Amino acid sequence: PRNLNHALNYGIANYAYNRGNYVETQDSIWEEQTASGQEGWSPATHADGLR
Amino acid sequence: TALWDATRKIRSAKEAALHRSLSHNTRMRASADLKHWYEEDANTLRPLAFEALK
Amino acid sequence: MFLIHFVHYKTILQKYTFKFKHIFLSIDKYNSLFFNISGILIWLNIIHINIILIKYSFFILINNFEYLIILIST
Amino acid sequence: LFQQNAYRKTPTDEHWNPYIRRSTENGVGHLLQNKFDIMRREDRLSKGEQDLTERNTIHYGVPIQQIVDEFVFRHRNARGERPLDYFKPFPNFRALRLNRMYRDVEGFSLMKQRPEFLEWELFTRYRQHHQQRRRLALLHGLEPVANETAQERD
Amino acid sequence: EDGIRGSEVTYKIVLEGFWDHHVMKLAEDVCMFLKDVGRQIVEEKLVAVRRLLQGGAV
Amino acid sequence: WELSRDEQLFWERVELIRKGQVASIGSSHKRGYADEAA
Amino acid sequence: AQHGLYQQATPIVDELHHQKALHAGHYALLINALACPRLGQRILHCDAQ
Amino acid sequence: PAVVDHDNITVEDPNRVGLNAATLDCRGRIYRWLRRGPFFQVDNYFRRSVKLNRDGTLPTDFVHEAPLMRKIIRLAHRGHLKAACEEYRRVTTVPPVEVYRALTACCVPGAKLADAVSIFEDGDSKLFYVSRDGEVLHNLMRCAIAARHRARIMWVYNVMRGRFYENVVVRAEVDLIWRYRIAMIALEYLLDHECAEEAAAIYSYLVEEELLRCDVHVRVGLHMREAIAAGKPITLNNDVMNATSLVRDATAVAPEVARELQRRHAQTLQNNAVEAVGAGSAPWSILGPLTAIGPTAEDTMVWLQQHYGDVDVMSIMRWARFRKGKDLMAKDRPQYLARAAAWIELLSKRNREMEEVPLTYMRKSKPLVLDTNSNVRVAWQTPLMRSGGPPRLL
Amino acid sequence: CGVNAYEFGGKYARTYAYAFEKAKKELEATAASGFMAPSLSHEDTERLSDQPTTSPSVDRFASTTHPEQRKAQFVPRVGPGSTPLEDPAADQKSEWS
Amino acid sequence: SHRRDYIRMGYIPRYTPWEWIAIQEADQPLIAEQIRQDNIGTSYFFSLNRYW
Amino acid sequence: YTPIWKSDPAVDNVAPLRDED
Amino acid sequence: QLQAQDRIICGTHGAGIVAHQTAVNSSDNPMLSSVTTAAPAADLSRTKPHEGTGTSERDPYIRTLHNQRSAAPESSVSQSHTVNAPTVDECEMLAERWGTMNYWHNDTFPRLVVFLK
Amino acid sequence: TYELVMLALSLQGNMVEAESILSFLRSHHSEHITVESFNALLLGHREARQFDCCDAIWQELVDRRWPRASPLTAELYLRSIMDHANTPTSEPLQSFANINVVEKKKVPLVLAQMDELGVPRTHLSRVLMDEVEDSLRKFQTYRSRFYEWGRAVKQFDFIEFRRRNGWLYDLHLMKCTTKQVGPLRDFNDPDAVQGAVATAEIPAFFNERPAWERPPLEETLYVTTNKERYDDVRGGDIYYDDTRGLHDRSPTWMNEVPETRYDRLYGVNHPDIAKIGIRRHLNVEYVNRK
Amino acid sequence: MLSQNVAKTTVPSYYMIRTNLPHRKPQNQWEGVYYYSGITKRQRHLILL
Amino acid sequence: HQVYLKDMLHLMRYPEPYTHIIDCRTSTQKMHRWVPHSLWLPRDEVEYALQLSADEFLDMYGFRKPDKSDDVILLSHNGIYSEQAGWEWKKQFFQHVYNYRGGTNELFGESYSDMNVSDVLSPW
Amino acid sequence: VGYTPVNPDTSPMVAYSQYHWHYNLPQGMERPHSVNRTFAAPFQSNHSLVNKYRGVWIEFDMHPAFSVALEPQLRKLPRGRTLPKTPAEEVIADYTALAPLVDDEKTRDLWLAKVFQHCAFQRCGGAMELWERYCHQRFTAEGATAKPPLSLVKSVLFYCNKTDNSGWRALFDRCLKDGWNYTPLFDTAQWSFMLKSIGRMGDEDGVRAVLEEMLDVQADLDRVEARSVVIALNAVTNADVYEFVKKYLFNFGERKVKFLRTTYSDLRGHGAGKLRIPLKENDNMYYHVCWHSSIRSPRQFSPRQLYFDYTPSTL
Amino acid sequence: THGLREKEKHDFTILQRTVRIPFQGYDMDRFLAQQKGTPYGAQQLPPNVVPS
Ligand SMILES: O=c1ccn([C@@H]2O[C@H](COP(=O)(O)OP(=O)(O)OP(=O)(O)O)[C@@H](O)[C@H]2O)c(=O)[nH]1
Repeated sequence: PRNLNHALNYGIANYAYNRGNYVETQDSIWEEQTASGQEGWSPATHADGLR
Repeated sequence: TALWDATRKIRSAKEAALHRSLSHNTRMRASADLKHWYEEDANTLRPLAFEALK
Repeated sequence: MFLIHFVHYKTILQKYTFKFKHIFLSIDKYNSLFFNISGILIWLNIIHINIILIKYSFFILINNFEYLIILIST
Repeated sequence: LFQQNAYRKTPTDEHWNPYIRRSTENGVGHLLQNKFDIMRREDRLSKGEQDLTERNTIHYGVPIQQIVDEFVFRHRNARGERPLDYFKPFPNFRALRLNRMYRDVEGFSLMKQRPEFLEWELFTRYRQHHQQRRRLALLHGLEPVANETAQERD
Repeated sequence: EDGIRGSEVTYKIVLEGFWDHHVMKLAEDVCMFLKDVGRQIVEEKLVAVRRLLQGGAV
Repeated sequence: WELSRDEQLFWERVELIRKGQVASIGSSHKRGYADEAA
Repeated sequence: AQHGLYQQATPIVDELHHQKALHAGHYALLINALACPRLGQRILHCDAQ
Repeated sequence: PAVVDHDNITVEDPNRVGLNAATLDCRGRIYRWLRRGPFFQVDNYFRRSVKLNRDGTLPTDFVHEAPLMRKIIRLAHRGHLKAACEEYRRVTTVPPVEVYRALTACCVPGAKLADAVSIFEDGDSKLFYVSRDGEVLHNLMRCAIAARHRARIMWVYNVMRGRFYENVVVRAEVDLIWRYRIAMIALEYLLDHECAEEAAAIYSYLVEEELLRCDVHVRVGLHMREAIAAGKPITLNNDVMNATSLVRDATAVAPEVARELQRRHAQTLQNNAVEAVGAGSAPWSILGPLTAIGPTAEDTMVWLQQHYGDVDVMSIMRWARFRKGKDLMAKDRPQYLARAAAWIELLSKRNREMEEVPLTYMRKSKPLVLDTNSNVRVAWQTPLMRSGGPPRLL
Repeated sequence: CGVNAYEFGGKYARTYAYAFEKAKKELEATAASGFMAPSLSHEDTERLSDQPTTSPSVDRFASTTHPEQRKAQFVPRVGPGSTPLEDPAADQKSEWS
Repeated sequence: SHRRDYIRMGYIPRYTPWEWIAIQEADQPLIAEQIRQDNIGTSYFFSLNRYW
Repeated sequence: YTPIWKSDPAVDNVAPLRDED
Repeated sequence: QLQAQDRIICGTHGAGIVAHQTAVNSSDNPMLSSVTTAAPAADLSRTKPHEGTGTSERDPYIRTLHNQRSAAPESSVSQSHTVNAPTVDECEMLAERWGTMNYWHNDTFPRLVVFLK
Repeated sequence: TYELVMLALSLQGNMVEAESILSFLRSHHSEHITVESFNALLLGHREARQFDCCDAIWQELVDRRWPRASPLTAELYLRSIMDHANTPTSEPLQSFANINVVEKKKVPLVLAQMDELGVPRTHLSRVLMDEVEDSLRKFQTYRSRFYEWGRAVKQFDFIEFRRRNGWLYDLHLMKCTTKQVGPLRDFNDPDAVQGAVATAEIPAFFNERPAWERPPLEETLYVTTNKERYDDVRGGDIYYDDTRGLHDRSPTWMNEVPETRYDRLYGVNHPDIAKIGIRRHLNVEYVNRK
Repeated sequence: MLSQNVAKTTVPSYYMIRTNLPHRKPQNQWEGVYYYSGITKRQRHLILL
Repeated sequence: HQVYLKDMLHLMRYPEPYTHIIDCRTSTQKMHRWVPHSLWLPRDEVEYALQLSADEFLDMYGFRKPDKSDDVILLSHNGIYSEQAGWEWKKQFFQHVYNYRGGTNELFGESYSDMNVSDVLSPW
Repeated sequence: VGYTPVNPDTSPMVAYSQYHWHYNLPQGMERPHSVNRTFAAPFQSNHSLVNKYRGVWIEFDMHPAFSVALEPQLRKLPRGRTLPKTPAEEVIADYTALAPLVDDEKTRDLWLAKVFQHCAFQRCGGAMELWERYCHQRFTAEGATAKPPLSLVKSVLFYCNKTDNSGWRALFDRCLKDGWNYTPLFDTAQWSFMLKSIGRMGDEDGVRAVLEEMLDVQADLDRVEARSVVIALNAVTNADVYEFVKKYLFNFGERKVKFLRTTYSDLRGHGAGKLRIPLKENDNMYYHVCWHSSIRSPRQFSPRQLYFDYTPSTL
Repeated sequence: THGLREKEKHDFTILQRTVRIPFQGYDMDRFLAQQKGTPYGAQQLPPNVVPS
């Protein structure tokens, strides 16, 4: 069932990752946004903050 | 099951007739009524089964 | 002959609404920008100056049609 | 009533005009013509999706930029919603916008809803730690791969 | 050539006013217009290309 | 059949409306309209 | 079947299948004919505009 | 109305057609002259002369220009394309159809297509569509063939069909027989170079215009012509059409063509079944959609009919008979056979369907129950791939 | 026995019968036209003699010639985009799918 | 069109609105010869010699 | 300038119909 | 990358900044003195696609969301220069595949070692 | 098999799944893809009324020039364009004109491509070719016509045509704007005298008195004519609005009209019209409903 | 007759001579060229028939 | 909106239940025939008639007052009084109001006139 | 200020005034204008169309068998837009000789129609014999059932007009609704030629019948060629037909009617040469067509002409 | 017709001038849920009503 991890945040939405872990959450978001083409390797611009 | 299949063919034939009629009839299309499509269905159209005998 | 007396049902339902704008809703008018006039100069035969408000004028109009007129900070 | 139907013979009277004909205002009923399409509508509606017939009128809504503009105009620059950095010399383009929450606050439950004293600073430092973790990731070649299964990710 | 220095097609639109600021502000207008339309077209072409990259006959 | 009946009804009503006119007005004459001078 | 008289084609097909006069492609031939594409032509031009 | 004589121009100017600067009433005339459009002089000169006669005849035949047109034709027949084009320049009046015929015919052997096309387009819809002619279009097509240009073949075909304006209003529409001839060499080219698309298009046109039997009609036509010069009655029957050498011979070959269709199909089936596995033989080839042909003439015609019968097979077997004037049926039998086979193959949709390659079966999927990638999905496995496993639905 | 309450009784019977025949005849032409019905407006027809008195084609407007007298209501309504409603021009009427 | 202040209260768009660009551009025709398609070749002999 | 053309003759349009009936 | 982009920007009608729960009721404040208490919304009524009766957020006075198909902009991440993990399907066909030298020798997931193994 | 499944999905309007199948094909089976999958997708997107996708797929099919587009393909794409061109927008975008007509102006580009591709333009349905020919005569013109299309004779002839059809409203030469829109006062000052810096002719629907301030339906209940004073106006406006009510009548009306059988009811709030009426004599039974 | 047929000129006077008021409208830059795209009643009828 | 002689004969033979043909002829002295299925509201009374309630109207004219949806065809000698009456019926807002010009004169071949008005203007 | 007025585009003292847009304001377009989209004009040129066939198209449908078989005979008859100069005697001889050999009805009649058309262009009078010899028996005589092929009828009619022939009236009559119903399929040029012939011959009644049918069948009235309308109308001297022609004249358009007048005034005028047979004098119909034209055009104000004799009165 | 609906819309627009954008929480999921009383220990009792 989709709700297998529900206990970890009880009554709040289901998460497949440890939501109590700041790093793991931030990492999970990173991977999500990488999967969807929002993040990743792109040709650089002069405005992108090269430093 | 066989009987049910046959009967379902009959009903579909009736409804089919209705549909061809509605899609080609422009005066009835003029009044814009979704209800034309539902007001007569297999239950309603003829031949009626409970009238078979007579 | 008459066999019966009955009560006259009718379906008066308006359920559709078609309102079409009359033409004159889209006709043009003349609209204008409007600023406070700080001063005016008229000249035709003889020049005349009126000063309503003295400030540094940020905009100036000149209009030649009958009389020469100059609307200051207009 | 006269305005509505004056010499009107049928509701479809003005439908010689394509732009009037596919108006969805009165309902969708004049745009369903064959059975096939009706059934399709039934199906799609039951699944909780949009009706395809509804798309006969194109409605672009109001674009988000226009909305935000009307908001900040109605509030006369809406200073309640601006970061305090908007009020300091030469704000960069990120200080120029409204106050929406981003995704960066998502895993930190220490600060609950009102963060107590020093909590927000702590959070700020956690956030930094992650940005540096990303930097190291990019450096050494371990970053998310859009393809990756669970063992690979592990 | 790569980056800024190369292309299939170049268009130059030469705008002309009677007053300098007129032509300056026109150039901002037209410029932002072509930015949007350009992004739309080139994005379309880009999806076509990504599909052709994914596979196709000869 | 109906046309016959309805014709006669029509004249009955015309008859009465006219008699009511003559009665209430007092004479069989009427004014014209302001535009019947021309 | 191609003109949309399936009703009349049914008994014929039955009787063929009973005599084992049909082989591989023949069935595909019949089943394809059930799509009425001489009727399809007529509908396409007149009704469906 | 003003009219200029080019023979009689004098200083006096009796007709008073010149634009006099200072006379009474001049001013509005001067103003009119200064407002005139970029081609005004030229256009007026051209439209006040050079216009279609009240009979529907072309302006084309004029006594003073005739030897010039003759000279152009003559030059083009000896193959001097440039000299001819250089004389075409000096023509004041619309040139007769014969000029356009000659000029394009000259463009064919050197493959000049651009030139054939600009010639045609020059004579058409500028000059009243003198250029639209069975023969001129035919040459255009022969160039497009010679230049191996597919798109232009389709373009000439399209021009040849024409549209309402040139067919109904102008009334210049290519003759029936010519339409047939043009479409036919276009079709030869396409079927021979395996273009299924455009081939199918032209063929569908031939089906719609009832031109499938046309070549036969033409042959029958010739014999009829002789029979009328002799004084005997002519008639058009199914018997007269089946008495033709063409239909006889195609009917003769038909069983051999069928047997080639069958052999070819079998070998294709076999290959596809092998490539399936990447190479023994797969189960694919074991039973195919083609039925084996009974041993008889009528059995052959019946077989052809039921497997390949969306095309008209007989007329294709006729069309494929001649290649570059060489009769294939009576000289190279196997070349002819393979040709007729390949064409019937390309022109049927039914054949296209039964010749397809077996493809792998695509797994449906659901999204992960514990979400990680949106890109990673749980695949469905057909009972063939997982034996055992609890019983599942579809 | 209660016919005369209904629209098929009495003076209106004759109308019903009329409508009946027209329907029949009309079905015929639809079957001839490929089951795509003729125009309601009878724009489809060879002769003016053929279009019935009952058709919407028949022009009832205060004036034939004068455009300002060709409205339905008191002023001239416009369609969306300030397009003319009252008497449509040939190309404004589009019959599309 | 929803902006009631358009010229009256001093609001003048700095960028011409999308809807207007669409109308303007939809009023005039497009010239056919602007589309630039050459798949045949250049005509060396006949083109420059065409009817007067 | 009116009348442009001679008016239609006095013919009675109702009578023939009701007579047929 | 706002938090709950879909729910707020794409899902909600105001883009989150219009307050849909507000009564059009008359206020005693000086600025709001023009505001007149509104009649209740009409019961079975067919609206125009850009308006609503103004009852809830799900039914605003002004419908902000378009009724067409919505599509996130095409990612500007390079698909041709990005090398993903090798799939089963790709590794079965590895002997027919044409890669870049960077594809064969790639730092993460090199395909040459797979062609060999 | 796959193209039939795509055609099914697409008749249903299920674009995500149709496109998925094509993706899988592209990836594993690419050399086998016929045109009919592109046809399927075109038909589908047109059904779901997504015209930008209908476009994307055509442009792609022009880039890969193989498989060869068929007259059916060109037909589906063109149809999708006409469909697009005839849809309305909502009321917010409908004030000036119907925008979506611009789509028809794609057509002479598509036609040009069909010639580059070898799709004969005369396999298009009679129907579609009527719509297309129309679309053409809206936006296409040649370099020939273009040199002559601005002549004054033709401009004024177009005006004359509009005049015989009684639509002069939009034409430039032929309309005289009259009404001016006054400035908005400020409570920051009555004193400041405003003056007009600029002037523009813009449609009246931008600023018009809010519907709750003005009388109810004006077009129907009031006959309004804007006209010019004949007398010399020293100062003030030279135009005024003559507005009368639709139902207006002379205060003397009852004398201006022939006498009626109603007249002896004069100045009576609740007459018994049952008594002066004819029904009570005509009917034998006569039930009075009151 | 037609109520949009309306005086574009003032009553002739010396005010046309003694004043810099312009005698015609200035051209409107954004009004397209009028051109002919459209069909007759007759033509539409011909197509339908 | 007009209704022509054709429509009139058609409606004589094939009446519609809710189409009303209303005779506007004013003087009883001039009206000797009956337009089939017609009813009599003389022009002079109209302004009053149309402001009666359904009941009152029934009592005064002896027939049912047409609803505002129904077709109302007006009738007179020349088509003048029918026009003026039409304006009355239109001002109360009746949706379908047709005048049949040339009406009773065309039907019965009578030459009568509602008002005496002549085309000639008296010299100014 | 001056006798030469300022031109409002080039003068900055107009352009930048308070009644127009100053150069320091933001210069964007004010409002959009959709003119051509809202109400569009149909294209009618002042000049007639340059490519149009301008004749009566006889519609040659032959089976591509007899088309090849009969080629050496047909090569002498008109093909599309081509009019060979072969003498008509020869062509008729060829038909009489060879046609009984051909067995097709449809072919024999297409061929005949070509012969008729060919003889119409040379105005040879002995071609009606062909109608009485072959066609009359199965088409025009004693209520024969058979219905002639359209092209044949068009051809014969065209021949009766080109050679002015009383015969046309018998054929035309068979084409109305109760007969063959061919009349709605006629070209505009067909009507043009018919009217012109009938006019020369001078039948008011022919003219009336034809104008009635043309109107009912929805011919293109405005594009019927003006010369032929004028020659037809000119033929009308009878009181009743005259009445008809006034009432009818209201069916033409503004423009058409103006050039009816121009053409009329030319044909009895300067351009009296243009006709093969001179017009006949109708002063009445001339005056009327002029009068009609004047009625239907917009009216101009020439006050010194109208009020020339006006005197005020104190009565 | 009296245009009171249009008025109502306009007045809604006026009322917007005052309002803030609401605080949706730092963790928005958690916040929404807790508003609905779903998470653990987040249950509120309904307000006690005085019996009639
Ligand atoms: O409108 C026009 C203009 C000119 N013409 C020309 O006038 C010349 C003599 O003018 P006619 O009009 O008298 O000759 P026609 O009847 O014999 O000519 P057709 O129309 O039957 O051919 C004709 O030979 C023709 O060339 C017209 O016939 N109609």
